[PDB]
Amino acid sequence: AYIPGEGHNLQEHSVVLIRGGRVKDLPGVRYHIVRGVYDAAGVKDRKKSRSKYGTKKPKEAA
Amino acid sequence: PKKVLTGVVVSDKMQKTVTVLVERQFPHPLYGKVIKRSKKYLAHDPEEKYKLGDVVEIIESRPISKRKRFRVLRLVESGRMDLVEKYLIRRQNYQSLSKR
Amino acid sequence: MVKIRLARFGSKHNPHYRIVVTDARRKRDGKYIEKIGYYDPRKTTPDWLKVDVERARYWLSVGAQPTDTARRLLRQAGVFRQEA
Amino acid sequence: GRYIGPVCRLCRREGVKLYLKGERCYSPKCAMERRPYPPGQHGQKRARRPSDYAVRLREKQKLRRIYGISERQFRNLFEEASKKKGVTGSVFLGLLESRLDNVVYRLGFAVSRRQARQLVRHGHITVNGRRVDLPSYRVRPGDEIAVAEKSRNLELIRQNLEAMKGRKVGPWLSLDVEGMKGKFLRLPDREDLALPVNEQLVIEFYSR
Amino acid sequence: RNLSALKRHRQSLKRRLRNKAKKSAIKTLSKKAVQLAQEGKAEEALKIMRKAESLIDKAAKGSTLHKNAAARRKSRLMRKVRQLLEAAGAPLIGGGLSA
RNA sequence: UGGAGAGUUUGAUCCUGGCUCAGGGUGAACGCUGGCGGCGUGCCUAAGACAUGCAAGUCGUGCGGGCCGCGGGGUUUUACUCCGUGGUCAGCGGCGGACGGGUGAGUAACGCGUGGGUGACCUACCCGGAAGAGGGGGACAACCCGGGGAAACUCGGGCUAAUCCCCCAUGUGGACCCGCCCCUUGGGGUGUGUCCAAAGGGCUUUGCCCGCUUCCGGAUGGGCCCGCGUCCCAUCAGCUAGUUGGUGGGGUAAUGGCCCACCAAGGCGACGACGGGUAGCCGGUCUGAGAGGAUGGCCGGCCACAGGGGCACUGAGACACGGGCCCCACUCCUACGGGAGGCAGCAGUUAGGAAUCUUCCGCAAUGGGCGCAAGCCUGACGGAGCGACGCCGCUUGGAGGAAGAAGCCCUUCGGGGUGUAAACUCCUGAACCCGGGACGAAACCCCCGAGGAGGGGACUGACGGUACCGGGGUAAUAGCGCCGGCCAACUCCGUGCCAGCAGCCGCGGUAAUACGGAGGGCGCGAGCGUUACCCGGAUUCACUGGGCGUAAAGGGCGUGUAGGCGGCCUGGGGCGUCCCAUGUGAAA
Repeated sequence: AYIPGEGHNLQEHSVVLIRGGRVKDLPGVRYHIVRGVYDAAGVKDRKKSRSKYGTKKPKEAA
Repeated sequence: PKKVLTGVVVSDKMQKTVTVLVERQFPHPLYGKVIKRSKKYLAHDPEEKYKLGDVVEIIESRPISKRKRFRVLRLVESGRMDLVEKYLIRRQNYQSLSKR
Repeated sequence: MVKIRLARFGSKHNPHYRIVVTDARRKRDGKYIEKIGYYDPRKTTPDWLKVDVERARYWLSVGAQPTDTARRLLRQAGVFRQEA
Repeated sequence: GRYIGPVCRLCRREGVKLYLKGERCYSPKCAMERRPYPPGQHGQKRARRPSDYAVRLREKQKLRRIYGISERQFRNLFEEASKKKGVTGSVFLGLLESRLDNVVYRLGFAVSRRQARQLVRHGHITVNGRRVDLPSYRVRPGDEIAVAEKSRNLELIRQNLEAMKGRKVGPWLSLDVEGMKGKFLRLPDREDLALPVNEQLVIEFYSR
Repeated sequence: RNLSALKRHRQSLKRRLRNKAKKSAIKTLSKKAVQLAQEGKAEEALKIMRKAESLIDKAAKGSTLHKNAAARRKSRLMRKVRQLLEAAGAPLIGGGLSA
């Protein structure tokens, strides 16, 4: 199980709710990760990948 | 309704009952071509009147015994040696095969 | 035994009681031995009423007991008639 | 989400003026004539060859721009049109144009789209005794488009009714501004609504 | 917890009693019958036919035995008895049997 | 009335051909955003386990008391009892529990869908016809005396009533025996011999209301059986001894090895047996132009089960979820002697999982049951709630308004672009304030016509002051992916094969339109993205619709079984073809 990408945490539990998809490496890659599941709420700051990369809909002060 | 069908007499052997090889036929539900289908049924006879071959017209009846469904009615023909010979060849070829 | 009963249909708040002949077993929506009419208790459209006295008389004569709103149905649609 | 806001921004999107935004978007520019280039940043930066499928879908877009509707209900409308036996294309066009609010628009009570809806979906309109809102109510060959009774002695009411006295609206619409009525007469057509629309390409995007 | 479904099975126990009693009574009645007929008797055997047949009416009457089954047992009974009387004899007084 | 392909093998071509997505879809799920309403849908896994409240009763027009009632008779009066007699627990009794509820566990199966035989059946509360309602004697509750036990409730005992129960009957008649006539699977009559019937209750009582008796046809569902269809493996080939048959019994509502007795050797098979794996079936449901392929939840019929079983009992019917008996398994009450239990019913609890709700309300509609009804229950149903979980309708404004403001991105400093977008004026008035306001409801019931036709009285609304009407009335939520080619939409720093994106070629190694950030723009919008699972594309298991000389592929080549399809002419038969009439195929 891979990850959704940037922002590395997840000490040992996090619950990589498997999602599913291979890439041209790590023989299989199948069954990805979500973030925000029971841990790992995306990567700090985001704009579009906020459909899996946590960081809700971050609004400023203006 | 009380359907009826044909059949070539197979085997007296049993007491007071004979087996009969019936005929049926039908097309294919996607492939066309009509195909043949034989069928053995319980042809009933209180007085052994139908011998080796005797084609008859057979009948639905009250369950008189064990798988002994059906009966008969009237006779059709005799001298049915060759057809039922190829049947005996069906059993023959049945013993022409084994997986040991 | 066989009876002569009503059966609600439609959707939410738009019922309409279908006149079917059914033995006391077959539950409401369940099934019908035969439908022979319709009574709409709320009134909406000139569809809100119809009975067939022919089959009604059939079931009645050979043995079938109607209900009470059905007693209304006979009270009005005069299926309880006999003329003379 | 039915879009809204800067509308005749999409007038110059296709560069083909789409009245839609009332008197300003009618007389000296449909936010168009002034700068009639497809907006953004590029615009005046040379385009491409729009792949035939794409611009077929673009006359489809164009179609729904000419209504001011969401693509969902509009989609379902297309299904309903293409299905029931008829000349699917013309059927589709005139059908979409049979939508209540637009009736009340081309009729004259409205100047365009958003206003049409606003005051139609307002309940400020009455058909055959009953006052109704829903714009997406596609009327039938034989109805009466009247307008409410406290919607007689009112303002912009008198505006749209002012500018209309002495104009000609579609044949299948009967205009009686002596008694605030509008007969939804015959079925219109492709030649009743002759306008920047090619129903063909539209249909075949839809008819994938 | 509590419900008059105990009512149901109380009465049901009673019905069990009914059944078994009348039933076995009928069984042994029929049996003294087949004995007497087997040896070859007549008079009192066909008297057993009498009382037993009446009994099988009370059977085709209440919810112990019943119609088709009652006439099944009765038929088998009175038929059976005819077979063994004639087997080395001839009955003189009928009853459940004609002539 | 119905059909689109795209990238992908090379230095370039064209085929062979798997991959991939563009697409439709769900009982869903997750991430981001979250306004209204109608209508839906809501443990797909543990057929693990369950706290507490409710799930099926009614009947005093079936019959005798306790005890709450009243006139109060008896008692000179008392004690009080008892004559009359509402209420309430029970009893005996009558009827329902076998309808309503549910899940896939079982089930390769006349179980299911389907087309029928029944001369192999059955059927009560219901309709029609018939002959009838004499008489006897008993029994145990309730009650009263006493033992056991914490509780369970068990135990000896003496009484009372009945529509409880049996006994001789009476015979429109049915049953059997054989006799005889029609039939031709146990279908129909007759004769001789025996068989049995009954319940009374209510009152306005001399009539009616609710009901007993024995039989014949029907109205209703079920039984058994039959024809046909109902998956994956051949690395499951032989199988089987109640097994194929018969005579005589038992069995049952009915034939039947279902069983027993006894005897004869058959029955299934390469047309797929036997064996094992998976799944309850369908009307229909999604999808493709169709062919089909897959699918079976709410709904409609059919099945199976009541934590597993085995089993009778009872009844018209069951092997009976809220009936019972024994092993099992697990939980709990206990004074450790004894004993109790079944949410796959309605709510929820815990486990499990990626995820599957409220222990709300009315019998007012309608339906079951019991009662003559009035009526009593009904977690059926009829209604509220929560979740964009599916569908459909929907507001967040209109209109005016700069050669074009601040702010912000590029820039060749010319300008550009954002955006008529807002600001700036007018109008229209979501929700919010008031007052009003239902449909769902007229039969049952009371009354004259006779109780028939009908005619008048009148009751009854949970939802809910909700639906909505009329008045007052504020400019009033907007997010989601993408922006290389598929596939429509690009400039600018970032970073330097590092972080990263990825369905397919893959993209970044100082100058990336693919990653992050931004200006803008594409699609959608109360939704959008993301994975899960089903058909098409896939003419890429092809019947329409291919193949096979080098691409995957002729058995090495002969042989015959069975099998598949068979020259020319004439006539006889009508299974396939065919056509008409027709029956069914319900509804949804």
